[PDB]
Amino acid sequence: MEVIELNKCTSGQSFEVILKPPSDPSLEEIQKKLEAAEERRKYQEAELLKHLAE
Amino acid sequence: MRECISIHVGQAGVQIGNACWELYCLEHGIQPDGQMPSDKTIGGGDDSFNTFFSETGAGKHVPRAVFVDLEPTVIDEVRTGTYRQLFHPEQLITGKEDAANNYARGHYTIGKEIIDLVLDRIRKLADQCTGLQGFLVFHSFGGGTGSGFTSLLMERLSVDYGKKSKLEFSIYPAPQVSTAVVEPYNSILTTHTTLEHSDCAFMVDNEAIYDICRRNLDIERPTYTNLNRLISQIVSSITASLRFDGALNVDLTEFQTNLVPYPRIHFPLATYAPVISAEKAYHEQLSVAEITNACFEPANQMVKCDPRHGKYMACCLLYRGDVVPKDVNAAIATIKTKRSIQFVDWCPTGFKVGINYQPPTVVPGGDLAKVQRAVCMLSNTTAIAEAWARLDHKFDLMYAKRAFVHWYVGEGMEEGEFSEAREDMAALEKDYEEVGV
Amino acid sequence: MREIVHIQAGQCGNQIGAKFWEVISDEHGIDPTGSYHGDSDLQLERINVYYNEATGNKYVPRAILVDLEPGTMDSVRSGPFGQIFRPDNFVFGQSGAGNNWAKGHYTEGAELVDSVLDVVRKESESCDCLQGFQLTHSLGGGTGSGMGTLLISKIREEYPDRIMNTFSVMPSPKVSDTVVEPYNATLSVHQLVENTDETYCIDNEALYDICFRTLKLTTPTYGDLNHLVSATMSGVTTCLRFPGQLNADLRKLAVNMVPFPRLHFFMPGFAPLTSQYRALTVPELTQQMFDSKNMMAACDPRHGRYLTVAAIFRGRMSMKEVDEQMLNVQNKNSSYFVEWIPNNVKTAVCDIPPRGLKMSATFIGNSTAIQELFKRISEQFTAMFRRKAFLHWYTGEGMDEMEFTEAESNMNDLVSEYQQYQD
Amino acid sequence: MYTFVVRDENSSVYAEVSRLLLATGQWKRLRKDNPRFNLMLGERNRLPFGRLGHEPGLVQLVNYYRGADKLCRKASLVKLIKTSPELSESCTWFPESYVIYDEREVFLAAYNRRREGREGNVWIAKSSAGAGILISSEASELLDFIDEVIQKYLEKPLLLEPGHRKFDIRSWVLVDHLYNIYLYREGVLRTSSEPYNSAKTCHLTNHCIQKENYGRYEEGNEMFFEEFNQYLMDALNTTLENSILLQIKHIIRSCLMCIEPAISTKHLHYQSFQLFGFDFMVDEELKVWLIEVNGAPACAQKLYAELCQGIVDVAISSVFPLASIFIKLHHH
Ligand SMILES: Nc1nc2c(ncn2[C@@H]2O[C@H](COP(=O)(O)OP(=O)(O)OP(=O)(O)O)[C@@H](O)[C@H]2O)c(=O)[nH]1
Ligand SMILES: Nc1ncnc2c1ncn2[C@@H]1O[C@H](COP(=O)(O)OP(=O)(O)CP(=O)(O)O)[C@@H](O)[C@H]1O
Ligand SMILES: Nc1nc2c(ncn2[C@@H]2O[C@H](COP(=O)(O)OP(=O)(O)O)[C@@H](O)[C@H]2O)c(=O)[nH]1
Ligand SMILES: [Ca+2]
Ligand SMILES: [Ca+2]
Ligand SMILES: [Ca+2]
Ligand SMILES: [Mg+2]
Ligand SMILES: [Mg+2]
Ligand SMILES: [Mg+2]
Repeated sequence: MEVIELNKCTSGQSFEVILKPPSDPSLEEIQKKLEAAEERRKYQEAELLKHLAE
Repeated sequence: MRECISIHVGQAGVQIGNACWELYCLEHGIQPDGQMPSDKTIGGGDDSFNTFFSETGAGKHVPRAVFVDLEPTVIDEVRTGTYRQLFHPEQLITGKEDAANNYARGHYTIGKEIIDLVLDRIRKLADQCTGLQGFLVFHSFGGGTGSGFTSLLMERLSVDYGKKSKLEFSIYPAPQVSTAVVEPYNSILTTHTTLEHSDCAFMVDNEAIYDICRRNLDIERPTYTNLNRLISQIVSSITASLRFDGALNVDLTEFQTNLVPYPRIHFPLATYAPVISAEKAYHEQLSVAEITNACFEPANQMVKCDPRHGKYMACCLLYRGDVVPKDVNAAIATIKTKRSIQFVDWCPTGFKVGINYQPPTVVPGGDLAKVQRAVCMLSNTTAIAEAWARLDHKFDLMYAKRAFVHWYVGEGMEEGEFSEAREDMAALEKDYEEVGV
Repeated sequence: MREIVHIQAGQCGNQIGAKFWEVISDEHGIDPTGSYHGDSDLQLERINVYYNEATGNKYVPRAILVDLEPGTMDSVRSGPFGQIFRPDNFVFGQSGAGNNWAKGHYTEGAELVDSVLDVVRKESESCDCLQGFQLTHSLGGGTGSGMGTLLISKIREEYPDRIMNTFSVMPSPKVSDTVVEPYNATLSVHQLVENTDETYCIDNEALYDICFRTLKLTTPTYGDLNHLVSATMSGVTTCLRFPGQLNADLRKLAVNMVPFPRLHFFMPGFAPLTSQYRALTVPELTQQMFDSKNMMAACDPRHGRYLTVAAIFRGRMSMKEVDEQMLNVQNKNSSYFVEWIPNNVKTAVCDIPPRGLKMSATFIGNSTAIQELFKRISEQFTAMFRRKAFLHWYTGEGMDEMEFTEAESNMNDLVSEYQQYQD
Repeated sequence: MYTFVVRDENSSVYAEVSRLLLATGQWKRLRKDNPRFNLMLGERNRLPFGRLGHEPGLVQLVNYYRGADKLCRKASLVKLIKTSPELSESCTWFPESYVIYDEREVFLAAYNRRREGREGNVWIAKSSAGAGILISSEASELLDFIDEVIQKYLEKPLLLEPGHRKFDIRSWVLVDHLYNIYLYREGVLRTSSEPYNSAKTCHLTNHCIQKENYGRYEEGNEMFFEEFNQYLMDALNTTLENSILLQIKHIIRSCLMCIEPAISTKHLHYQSFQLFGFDFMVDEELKVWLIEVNGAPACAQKLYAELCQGIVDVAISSVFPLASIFIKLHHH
């Protein structure tokens, strides 16, 4: 039961009480994935309009 | 003094952000028109409250906040609300049509068309900062914007602000208030792509807030307003150290240092006490021992789970009110002999304690009664994995039949992202089981 | 400003569509001249979903009236709310379709479809953010069925990213005009499988049974049948017309209700159905709302399983008691809800009740029992088609027998797709 | 109309409990994977406690206590008794036990002081992966068996006459959702039909080992409390209550009150109950010893009807009321 690092100020205080000692993707790669999904949307719409044209 | 920028995404993020900034103004004595009579340095200053509020020459205290939603009706509540005078129009970003509870729609389809606009408005706030700490991101798991656009924003924030910390306040989906059947999908899709980009995330299960509002506030059918008033109290307890003088959790880095030893296990469990109904004309003020003991009752946790069947990696106690260290230690020694509090072998069994003497502020006319002292415990338990296990099970049930999957593929998402996201969650559950047993 | 463009086609579509606008104009406080005379801001908060605003604070329905005969649309213009419709939005021909799908879809209808699309374009151009379209029509005739599905296909081509929603009246030998209605319905259903996101299946067999058995009407009329459709159409659109959180627009409804793109045909239900001043309790609303006798599709829900369910309660009631009863119906009949879609029953509450009711309940169910409706149509189709009976009406318009054979195969596929998810 | 699910098809006890619930006409059984249940008769291994108590409008109850394995495992029980100050390791009613994979040096420590002081140095080894048990007086033989939990073998057991034969007492204990401890008034003595020879089958009193002289004295090597109490009066001039049953109730309360803070579902989003099987040994001095605790026990054939009904009375219907055979061990 040890209390360490007691810091006091006017608006309060803080401390630590111990009970027992122990025993990214780049901007390019993000734009590639976003443009890939947009192209897959464009392809699905082209297939629809081709189907509707038939 | 180092600044913090708050970002609120989707309906849940915006409405919760609205409730927090109202509470912040009441706590710092900031009037709705932006004026703050206690602030004597007019037009500037590097006080602790300046980490969240900038200052104009006219004396207005402007929140360092950005509101993003793909639908304008929720952010228009801010434009015409009580605190409309705080924000200037550059801080509020709306779209035409929302993401329709579809992660893929919010991340790929609509996110691509608005991500530059959001980042540019965030850049304007960062240019006002002499030393930006990082970002606090408020969002839901289940909404299409809150899940889809957030995970894109978190990726881009890691690109444009690589050295900055990022904290999350996430709303975990609960069917008693949820608005979509596919929310398990969106929750897992957004956890997968945000995991490597969030340093510390606080999950708030709507189920837990709902039952706390029914049980403790005697609200028969709690509304979002009831839920957001309570959530803003917890959020304020967590961010109070950034906005007031102190020594514990004084910058965003300290949250990771004090609560996240293993980076992937960055989901501290929050427990709050006491929650007293304002309709009670006179309630017995709970002692330090009583509110500290309540921190180990599942009924007061932001996520229902059993920390007894799990291990602790860290534990912070944030007291607000009439609290002295003597009463805290007396309460902890008593709790140790009555509670099952198993720490992991490679961490010290202890408690980092912070006390702010100002008692909690409640919204006048709200449902929460003013109390003389309150506490929020932040503990990293492996028991919070129970919430992942629930979420993953509901995912497995629908995905086995590919139910609703066509809505995501129709937005340009590949079916492989589902299984990829699910395998990540399976790895995450395995990490909790290794640490917890 | 999430606008919807309404289209009504054919005799049934325009008569049911007119009663729909008559009902929701009253609910929103709009008088027959387009002037608002209500007493609540809830009435105008989402008024732009279905109404445009003109000079003089006039509200003009965003409705387009289509038919190949002038007759029924002259009755609409002479009806109660006839003068509220935009006169340019009356698009009609003179030849009619003779209850012939081929005339509506291929010959007579193609001559008129372009001028309808011109009116659709003008409405959509003045939309802040068009959600999509709702169509009212029958599948048993020629204009609403043949030309309605042609309209839908051409609207999808020009607005491929907008939601298409239909109220589709299914024919029945109990309330039949001609014997070719199974032919017309089978041809239309395949169009709907491909080119709509949501279709409310309104079965004239169910509407007749409800009027006869429940409402105690020995000789039901189309007006009596359309009274049920008005109340149902008002109920299922409540979430679109009033502030709310659940299924507030057409796309979110589709995401909540449609787990598989082809299985998007809904069973609507309404409560109460009284033959009248007695106040109905919340348990009574919930039990009737799920009762087969309140279903508009003439399918037994106990013969199938619910994929998704949407329930809307209207009136001033206890939301706590609403949740208790909804949770009671599911927990007491959980075998009828599929287990591989968790929490697939969503509930909404709206304070404003319909006219003449203290409270009501509207049911929207995506049940696999709806295959019984398509089986019924498929049998009547096959009974004639195996002898090529009455096919000359269609081959005389340029159609080949192969197109009928393909429509037959497509609808049996639809039945099979429902059966595999029932297991 | 209450709903329940069955996830353990091999449970003889809860197969009867499920049968009784259906007979009441007020309980409906669902598919095993339906989550809209009031009651779960769950599986023995990997019960998903983390998915319980999250169904709105459903009071959910389960027939197992999460964490009770600490009491119902060989090595877990030994570690629990040693490390718990409530049991204090030096409790008189548990034989000196050691766990071996560790406590190898500690086991041989007290082993040397026994054979030197001419004391009885016979030990027994066992583990939770058995039907494989070895009994010997040489520690080298026992340790060679593990390399392919060692406790003191009670060399002076109480022997029933006529027969000069060993036995063990099984007590069924029901802990409800309020952590009331209910002791079933009926127990069984699983007796050995062979004379005890302290110089094979006469040492293990299991019902499967005796059946594999079986059934000579009593039916099925099972003596019930009425006959055993009568024998104690005629042979030892005492009663089952005084000589044995007071110690049994003491041991049951001690073990269950010790783990109560760890498994209690008092303020939990779901409630638990569990039927337990305590196994006791009686020595020639009428001292009761705890052997092990079974978390998934079977019942005696003559007692299935009474006990399974008692489970429905106090454990299930207490939470879900419809339209005493137990002794309540009171405690704090
Ligand atoms: N606690 C709380 N939860 C909310 C609130 N608003 C929405 N939610 C929850 O958030 C989830 C839905 O996500 P939303 O934030 O509403 O959706 P969104 O982020 O706006 O994205 P869209 O799909 O484009 O509308 C549901 O599970 C709701 O229960 C709120 O104000 N408070
Ligand atoms: N220390 C000891 N002294 C004397 N006998 C002992 C003993 N430890 C175990 N036994 C004998 O072993 C038997 C119990 O074995 P144990 O309970 O470990 O096996 P098991 O768990 O497979 C049977 P159960 O079905 O009751 O769980 C008893 O009949 C008892 O006679
Ligand atoms: N419910 C209802 N059904 C109708 C109405 N008018 C026609 N029908 C049905 O619609 C089918 C005939 O289609 P109809 O609309 O008259 O043909 P169209 O004008 O060429 O589209 C038959 O199944 C009729 O039972 C009506 O007012 N209400
Ligand atoms: Ca200042
Ligand atoms: Ca980073
Ligand atoms: Ca012509
Ligand atoms: Mg939204
Ligand atoms: Mg007609
Ligand atoms: Mg055993």
